[PDB]
Amino acid sequence: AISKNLPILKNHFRKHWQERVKVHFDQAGKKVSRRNARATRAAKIAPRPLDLLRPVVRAPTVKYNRKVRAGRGFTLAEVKAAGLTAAYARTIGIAVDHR
Amino acid sequence: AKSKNHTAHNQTRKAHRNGIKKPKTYKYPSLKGVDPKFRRNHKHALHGTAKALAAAKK
Amino acid sequence: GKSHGYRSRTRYMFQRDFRKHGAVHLSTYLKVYKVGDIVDIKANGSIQKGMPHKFYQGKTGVVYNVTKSSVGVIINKMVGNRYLEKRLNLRVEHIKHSKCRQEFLERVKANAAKRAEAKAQGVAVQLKRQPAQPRESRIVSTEGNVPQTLAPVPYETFI
Amino acid sequence: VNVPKTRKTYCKGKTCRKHTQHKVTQYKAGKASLFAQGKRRYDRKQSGFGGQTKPVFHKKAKTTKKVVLRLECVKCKTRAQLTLKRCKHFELGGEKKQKGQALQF
RNA sequence: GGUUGCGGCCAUAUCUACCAGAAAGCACCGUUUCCCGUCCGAUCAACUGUAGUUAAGCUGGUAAGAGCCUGACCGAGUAGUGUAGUGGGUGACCAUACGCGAAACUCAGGUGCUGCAAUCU
RNA sequence: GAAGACAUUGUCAGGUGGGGAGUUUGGCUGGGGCGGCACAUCUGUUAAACGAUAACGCAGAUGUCCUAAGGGGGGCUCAUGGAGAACAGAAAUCUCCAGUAGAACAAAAGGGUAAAAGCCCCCUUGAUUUUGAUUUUCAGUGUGAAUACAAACCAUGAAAGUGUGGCCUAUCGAUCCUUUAGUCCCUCGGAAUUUGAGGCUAGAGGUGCCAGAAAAGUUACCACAGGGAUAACUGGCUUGUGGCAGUCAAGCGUUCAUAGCGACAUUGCUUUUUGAUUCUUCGAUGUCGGCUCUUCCUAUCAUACCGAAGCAGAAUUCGGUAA
RNA sequence: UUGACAUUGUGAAGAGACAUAGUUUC
RNA sequence: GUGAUUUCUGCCCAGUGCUCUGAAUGUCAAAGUGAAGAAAUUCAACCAAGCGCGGGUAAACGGCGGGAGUAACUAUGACU
RNA sequence: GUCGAAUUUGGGUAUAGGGGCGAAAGACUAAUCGAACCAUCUAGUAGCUGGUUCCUGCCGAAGUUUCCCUCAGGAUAGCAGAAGCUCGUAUCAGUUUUAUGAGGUAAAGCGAAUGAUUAGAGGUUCCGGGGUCGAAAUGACCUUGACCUAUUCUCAAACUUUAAAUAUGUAAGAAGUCCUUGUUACUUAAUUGAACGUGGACAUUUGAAUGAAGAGCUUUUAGUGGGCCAUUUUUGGUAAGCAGAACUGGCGAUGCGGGAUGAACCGAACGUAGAGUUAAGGUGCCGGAAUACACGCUCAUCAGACACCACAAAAGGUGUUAG
RNA sequence: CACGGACCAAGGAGUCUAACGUCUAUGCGAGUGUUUGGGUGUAAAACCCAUACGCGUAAUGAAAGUGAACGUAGGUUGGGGCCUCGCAAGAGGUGCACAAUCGACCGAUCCUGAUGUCUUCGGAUGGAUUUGAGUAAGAGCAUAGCUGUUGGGACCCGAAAG
Ligand SMILES: C/C(=C\[C@H](C)C(=O)C[C@H](O)CC1CC(=O)NC(=O)C1)[C@@H]1OC(=O)/C=C/CC/C=C\C=C\[C@@H]1C
Ligand SMILES: [Mg+2]
Ligand SMILES: [Mg+2]
Ligand SMILES: [Mg+2]
Ligand SMILES: [Mg+2]
Ligand SMILES: [Mg+2]
Ligand SMILES: [Mg+2]
Ligand SMILES: [Mg+2]
Ligand SMILES: [Mg+2]
Ligand SMILES: [Mg+2]
Ligand SMILES: [Mg+2]
Ligand SMILES: [Mg+2]
Ligand SMILES: [Mg+2]
Ligand SMILES: [Mg+2]
Ligand SMILES: [Mg+2]
Ligand SMILES: [Mg+2]
Ligand SMILES: [Mg+2]
Ligand SMILES: [Mg+2]
Ligand SMILES: [Mg+2]
Ligand SMILES: [Mg+2]
Ligand SMILES: [Mg+2]
Ligand SMILES: [Mg+2]
Ligand SMILES: [Mg+2]
Ligand SMILES: [Mg+2]
Ligand SMILES: [Mg+2]
Ligand SMILES: [Mg+2]
Ligand SMILES: [Mg+2]
Ligand SMILES: [Mg+2]
Ligand SMILES: [Mg+2]
Ligand SMILES: [Mg+2]
Ligand SMILES: [Mg+2]
Ligand SMILES: [Mg+2]
Ligand SMILES: [Mg+2]
Ligand SMILES: [Mg+2]
Ligand SMILES: [Mg+2]
Ligand SMILES: [Mg+2]
Ligand SMILES: [Mg+2]
Ligand SMILES: [Mg+2]
Ligand SMILES: [Mg+2]
Ligand SMILES: [Mg+2]
Ligand SMILES: [Mg+2]
Ligand SMILES: [Mg+2]
Ligand SMILES: [Mg+2]
Ligand SMILES: [Mg+2]
Ligand SMILES: [Mg+2]
Ligand SMILES: [Mg+2]
Ligand SMILES: [Mg+2]
Ligand SMILES: [Mg+2]
Ligand SMILES: [Mg+2]
Ligand SMILES: [Mg+2]
Ligand SMILES: [Mg+2]
Ligand SMILES: [Mg+2]
Ligand SMILES: [Mg+2]
Ligand SMILES: [Mg+2]
Ligand SMILES: [Mg+2]
Ligand SMILES: [Mg+2]
Ligand SMILES: [Mg+2]
Ligand SMILES: [Mg+2]
Ligand SMILES: [Mg+2]
Ligand SMILES: [Mg+2]
Ligand SMILES: [Mg+2]
Ligand SMILES: [Mg+2]
Ligand SMILES: [Mg+2]
Ligand SMILES: [Mg+2]
Ligand SMILES: [Mg+2]
Ligand SMILES: [Mg+2]
Ligand SMILES: [Mg+2]
Ligand SMILES: [Mg+2]
Ligand SMILES: [Mg+2]
Ligand SMILES: [Mg+2]
Ligand SMILES: [Mg+2]
Ligand SMILES: [Mg+2]
Ligand SMILES: [Mg+2]
Ligand SMILES: [Mg+2]
Ligand SMILES: [Mg+2]
Ligand SMILES: [Mg+2]
Ligand SMILES: [Mg+2]
Ligand SMILES: [Mg+2]
Ligand SMILES: [Mg+2]
Ligand SMILES: [Mg+2]
Ligand SMILES: [Mg+2]
Ligand SMILES: [Mg+2]
Ligand SMILES: [Mg+2]
Ligand SMILES: [Mg+2]
Ligand SMILES: [Mg+2]
Ligand SMILES: [Mg+2]
Ligand SMILES: [Mg+2]
Ligand SMILES: [Mg+2]
Ligand SMILES: [Mg+2]
Ligand SMILES: [Mg+2]
Ligand SMILES: [Mg+2]
Ligand SMILES: [Mg+2]
Ligand SMILES: [Mg+2]
Ligand SMILES: [Mg+2]
Ligand SMILES: [Mg+2]
Ligand SMILES: [Mg+2]
Ligand SMILES: [Mg+2]
Ligand SMILES: [Mg+2]
Ligand SMILES: [Mg+2]
Ligand SMILES: [Mg+2]
Ligand SMILES: [Mg+2]
Ligand SMILES: [Mg+2]
Ligand SMILES: [Mg+2]
Ligand SMILES: [Mg+2]
Ligand SMILES: [Mg+2]
Ligand SMILES: [Mg+2]
Ligand SMILES: [Mg+2]
Ligand SMILES: [Mg+2]
Ligand SMILES: [Mg+2]
Ligand SMILES: [Mg+2]
Ligand SMILES: [Mg+2]
Ligand SMILES: [Mg+2]
Ligand SMILES: [Mg+2]
Ligand SMILES: [Mg+2]
Ligand SMILES: [Mg+2]
Ligand SMILES: [Mg+2]
Ligand SMILES: [Mg+2]
Ligand SMILES: [Mg+2]
Ligand SMILES: [Mg+2]
Ligand SMILES: [Mg+2]
Ligand SMILES: [Mg+2]
Ligand SMILES: [Mg+2]
Ligand SMILES: [Mg+2]
Ligand SMILES: [Mg+2]
Ligand SMILES: [Mg+2]
Ligand SMILES: [Mg+2]
Ligand SMILES: [Mg+2]
Ligand SMILES: [Mg+2]
Ligand SMILES: [Mg+2]
Ligand SMILES: [Mg+2]
Ligand SMILES: [Mg+2]
Ligand SMILES: [Mg+2]
Ligand SMILES: [Mg+2]
Repeated sequence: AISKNLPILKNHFRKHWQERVKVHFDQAGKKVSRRNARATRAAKIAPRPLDLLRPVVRAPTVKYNRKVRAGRGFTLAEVKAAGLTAAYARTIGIAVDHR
Repeated sequence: AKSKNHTAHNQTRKAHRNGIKKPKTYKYPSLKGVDPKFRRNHKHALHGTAKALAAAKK
Repeated sequence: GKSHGYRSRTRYMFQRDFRKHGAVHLSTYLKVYKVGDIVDIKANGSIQKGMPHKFYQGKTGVVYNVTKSSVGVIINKMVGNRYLEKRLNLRVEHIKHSKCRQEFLERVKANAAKRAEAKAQGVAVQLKRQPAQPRESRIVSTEGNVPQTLAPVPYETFI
Repeated sequence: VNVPKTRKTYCKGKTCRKHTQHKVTQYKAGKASLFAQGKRRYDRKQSGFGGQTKPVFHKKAKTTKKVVLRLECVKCKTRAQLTLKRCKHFELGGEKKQKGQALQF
């Protein structure tokens, strides 16, 4: 089982792998579904937008810290400085992150 | 269960199909394994005469 | 079982030549080798350092290196269906200048001459070698030499 | 074989870097610590159930060992190893061979 | 031409027995203070070149000499061998065809050639 | 009533544990097994005058031994023999002559070697340091062993030089892991110091089935995949052995080789002996003996007819035609 | 099977140490 | 285990086993003890059963010699 | 066989698979037992055995190398296909010639070394032993030994001075030859050398033959890795249709003509066909083709009749032939 | 005188997938790859797209680390093609790819150790029979096919067993 000048390969197919094959045949269906979900939520959600104001934030580690990127939520200090409390901020479509 | 042990039978037939290729020959062969002390000097000698030619093309 | 050491099978090869044992004569050391020279290879059994392996006995190669007590010789050896280049470190005792070349060098140096001798004169040279030609006609005389007639001779025993 | 207990030979420490007198002695293995990673990987491997987990050589053939000389430069302190052909009797103590003497009594 | 010092090829130079060798050289040879080495100044070391000698070394010549070297249609185109046949022969083997080709033997001839340098009736 | 912080039980630790579990239990091979090693090697031969080349071919050898038996230098000449000298003899120690090596050089054998490569003495550690190239085995991989240089440091010798172990051709070992030497060099990943650990370079600890598993038997209670690549049985080649028959004629036979026989030799034949082989058959061609029954061969035991005789007769022996 | 630890508490006498007051351990 | 009755059931405990009011300063685990160390850790002492030592045991498993010589022919060998 | 009990036997009930039950056979446990039956893990693994589905065209093998718990298997190299690619009188060669090496086989040799071996002859002993004379003798004489000298018959895979044939290394030019004189840290006493150069001079008879459906080069991949046969060389074996090597040629993989038949011998290698001519082998008839020509020999109451090949020997004949 | 096969129909054996080598075709090219996802739709199609990511554009060390021009990006020899002269044969010029050879450049290893210094940090410079899957005016990325490779029931059918 070793011959010729070929690279050494590492195909992990030594378990009953054919029992865990997920073929995404439902790629189109899901997309549609996901689209309908959004159309639906938009409608239920009256005039509100589908999403929350997310904060800017500088990304972690030497590799990405050059870039700036959406964060989770705003921080009690930020919210305070922009002249609001977080309980209210939360109801006015803004994301708030105590962490 | 014994079997043949050895024979050259048919081996020169095989070597002659593609042929016994003659050694192949180069002008300027490798200095592989030539006296290092020589080569060290030859290296500066050559450098020297190159200079003296590029010079003669000033 | 079998045996195949280095100097295996070499009893008579490296043996010394009848009434020629002992010191090698000094001319063997006064000879001089330059890269490019053509040498024949033959082992002096009394000189164990720097010996050719027996495969290279009788073989002729070209010098590629000159060293304190030796010359490096390149021999082309055929293995399988191909030649590979081989490099030999041989002491000067196991080598001599091949004359496989003199007939050439002597012939070149001569070929230049009769070419000059022609040109200068007014050509008509012809200086490639030629094979033995068949014999021309000839007339053999009988004078002093009438043909002797022989016949086959009878069976006889002596013993 | 008997070898001298001293040896003028090459010492390759930055400040010696020349032939110096060495004291000669014979290398002895050295105790094995637990906590070498090997012994550590081995002890874990061998715990629990499942018996011996690693081969154990039996098919021994050699009846000698190559002797090794520890060589210590009396100047620069530094040491060199030097390993000897297989022999069966080794000493470095004295008793030199002797000229042409009678066999005793 | 001789001779010596250094040599190349390493018996045509070696071996055995005789004899001849001028001149120079070389040699044998005298000595034991000194360096030096020995059981022993025999070797080895030094000193003299004086006191002595061609006896030996050395060189050359002799010999139906031993050896060695060279040559020949001397043996022999023999032995052996590459290639050929639906050749012979129970076989063992052997002839033939196209080629290559010995060794011993026999006889004849020979017995160092020569480089560098110094020296010599 | 007993018993009593001991028994018991829980968890680790040592012993014991074919009652039980799982597994293993070499190879080449004139079948296999016992043996031997042709399994890693060396010398000579086989080997067919380059190289290569096989068999459980032939004669041997290797798992060591050496601080000198390594290195350098000087001196010297060995085996043997002859002729000589008190005790002294075949052999003691002293001398001279001859001596091409007839000796010696760890070891097998072959090669090599004479102001040496042998013997005696003097000085020594080059058997050292660094890292490449090369030759054999070859895949032009590895390992062993070896060659010639480079860059050091030394040994020896007045010096040229020689010396990188043993005059040459054999004398040996991956990955993992341990251990040591090296520089004081890298890392221990939040930062440091120090222990510890881990890396890098080079060695040792060993695999001899020697390119390198960790390994006991039994099965006739047996099982599977195969094999006519392989034994036992018919048959085929062979015919040593077995059996049978000749040639020569020294002898035997009172005398007389051959009436009948026949030594030393030597030519054969046979295929109801036994071996040797391994072609066919292991997805079957059912052993030995006997019984029954046919047919065939002749190297004829009897029966017909003969030739010989050491055939008087009777009896017998040899031979021919004869199955 | 054998040891240690845990289940494990209370007295008394005797040994055992800070090194001939009793905390502690057999 | 042996295998009705009758009769008998010998010698051997060195080995393998089994077994014991034996001995003990040889070996020997975890815990606990001590020493060193900044600690990780290293070293030491003590130390259970067992092992080793000593005893028992065959209707336990089993075992139960070899070489020379020697009596008035030879042979044989009570005897050595 | 036993038949009044260790008897036979219904039903109920218990024991369940490394389990039971066993007056013990590895017995029996639902036709299943040296480990039941059912399902699943499971399409268990298989270096082993079997099979593997259309046509035509072109090319076309191996049974060898090395390593492997390797010997019915792999990996590696070789042999094969495919794709091409860079170039082209170019370079190429299972050949010869010429010149120059290497080699220790055949033969030869042994009055040459080593080792074997038959015979005498002449020598030599203060010295190997007997014996005559003796008081002995290092006395004399015989005697037989060894040794020596010159001779003599015979031998060697592991002997050899000599030494083939076949086979074998290299060379036969432009990458050549000559003149001038630059570079360096190497090397020389030395601008000496060494190596690499600049500039200059000579073209296809430019440096033998023959051939060349061109030459070079790269990648990748199949099958194979049981081989067997013949001439010659050749080992073991009495031998073998036996076992093992060498070089070539074949068979295997291949039909066709011949050898009646037959893997391998002889001839000859294959597209579909016509005419012609041949090979090897044949031409009385079978059967295409002279019962052709010519000189001899042979007569067998078991004639002989064509290589491989399907067998015959010593010996003997007053058969006949020629010498 | 080895095995299978009495006969006939029908079924009946190199597949698909993950990741790959070589070759080839195609797109784009120092880049390349729209399809996780978003947008959109005549709705699993076709059409469109932002940020990342992957491979490539740098190597070498065990590592800390350092990191590719002396020069027309070098010399020499061969080199198709082109250019110049010539009527032609030829001569010279230039010479990409490719080949051979000698150098230079980057990393590792070893040596050298300048100007300097929180006197032990710093490591310039010039070197060496050492060494790398490197540089030296980029060749890749993607899709697709035949052949080949490994894992998978793995061309199809087959154990004794566990
Ligand atoms: C054989 C041993 C050392 C060897 C030099 C060696 O390299 C062995 C090697 O490590 C085996 C490894 C290799 C590997 O890559 N993987 C493995 O799993 C096995 C050891 O032996 C002894 O030293 C003495 C041994 C005497 C007998 C007693 C014990 C032997 C132990 C040692 C197995
Ligand atoms: Mg997977
Ligand atoms: Mg699996
Ligand atoms: Mg799904
Ligand atoms: Mg959202
Ligand atoms: Mg076999
Ligand atoms: Mg066979
Ligand atoms: Mg084979
Ligand atoms: Mg041999
Ligand atoms: Mg040597
Ligand atoms: Mg744990
Ligand atoms: Mg130190
Ligand atoms: Mg005079
Ligand atoms: Mg004095
Ligand atoms: Mg004197
Ligand atoms: Mg003197
Ligand atoms: Mg005189
Ligand atoms: Mg003289
Ligand atoms: Mg003479
Ligand atoms: Mg012939
Ligand atoms: Mg013939
Ligand atoms: Mg309790
Ligand atoms: Mg319990
Ligand atoms: Mg048990
Ligand atoms: Mg068991
Ligand atoms: Mg076996
Ligand atoms: Mg076997
Ligand atoms: Mg056998
Ligand atoms: Mg055996
Ligand atoms: Mg074999
Ligand atoms: Mg083997
Ligand atoms: Mg060896
Ligand atoms: Mg040969
Ligand atoms: Mg070979
Ligand atoms: Mg020897
Ligand atoms: Mg000398
Ligand atoms: Mg050493
Ligand atoms: Mg390897
Ligand atoms: Mg090696
Ligand atoms: Mg020596
Ligand atoms: Mg070995
Ligand atoms: Mg250290
Ligand atoms: Mg730390
Ligand atoms: Mg870190
Ligand atoms: Mg950390
Ligand atoms: Mg530190
Ligand atoms: Mg530390
Ligand atoms: Mg093995
Ligand atoms: Mg092996
Ligand atoms: Mg085993
Ligand atoms: Mg078993
Ligand atoms: Mg068979
Ligand atoms: Mg027979
Ligand atoms: Mg017979
Ligand atoms: Mg017989
Ligand atoms: Mg019989
Ligand atoms: Mg007779
Ligand atoms: Mg008579
Ligand atoms: Mg008589
Ligand atoms: Mg058979
Ligand atoms: Mg069968
Ligand atoms: Mg059958
Ligand atoms: Mg049957
Ligand atoms: Mg039948
Ligand atoms: Mg008859
Ligand atoms: Mg009659
Ligand atoms: Mg009579
Ligand atoms: Mg009848
Ligand atoms: Mg009949
Ligand atoms: Mg207790
Ligand atoms: Mg009992
Ligand atoms: Mg009973
Ligand atoms: Mg009872
Ligand atoms: Mg009794
Ligand atoms: Mg008693
Ligand atoms: Mg007992
Ligand atoms: Mg303890
Ligand atoms: Mg017993
Ligand atoms: Mg059980
Ligand atoms: Mg079970
Ligand atoms: Mg159970
Ligand atoms: Mg039984
Ligand atoms: Mg059933
Ligand atoms: Mg299947
Ligand atoms: Mg199955
Ligand atoms: Mg197999
Ligand atoms: Mg073809
Ligand atoms: Mg192995
Ligand atoms: Mg094989
Ligand atoms: Mg098969
Ligand atoms: Mg030979
Ligand atoms: Mg011979
Ligand atoms: Mg001969
Ligand atoms: Mg002969
Ligand atoms: Mg001869
Ligand atoms: Mg002789
Ligand atoms: Mg004669
Ligand atoms: Mg030739
Ligand atoms: Mg040739
Ligand atoms: Mg032509
Ligand atoms: Mg052409
Ligand atoms: Mg291939
Ligand atoms: Mg292949
Ligand atoms: Mg293969
Ligand atoms: Mg096979
Ligand atoms: Mg043939
Ligand atoms: Mg076949
Ligand atoms: Mg054919
Ligand atoms: Mg007919
Ligand atoms: Mg007709
Ligand atoms: Mg014939
Ligand atoms: Mg026939
Ligand atoms: Mg007649
Ligand atoms: Mg048949
Ligand atoms: Mg079959
Ligand atoms: Mg059938
Ligand atoms: Mg069908
Ligand atoms: Mg649309
Ligand atoms: Mg849809
Ligand atoms: Mg976005
Ligand atoms: Mg990096
Ligand atoms: Mg740094
Ligand atoms: Mg140049
Ligand atoms: Mg041009
Ligand atoms: Mg140019
Ligand atoms: Mg560099
Ligand atoms: Mg490195
Ligand atoms: Mg890379
Ligand atoms: Mg890369
Ligand atoms: Mg497959
Ligand atoms: Mg099954
Ligand atoms: Mg089953
Ligand atoms: Mg199992």
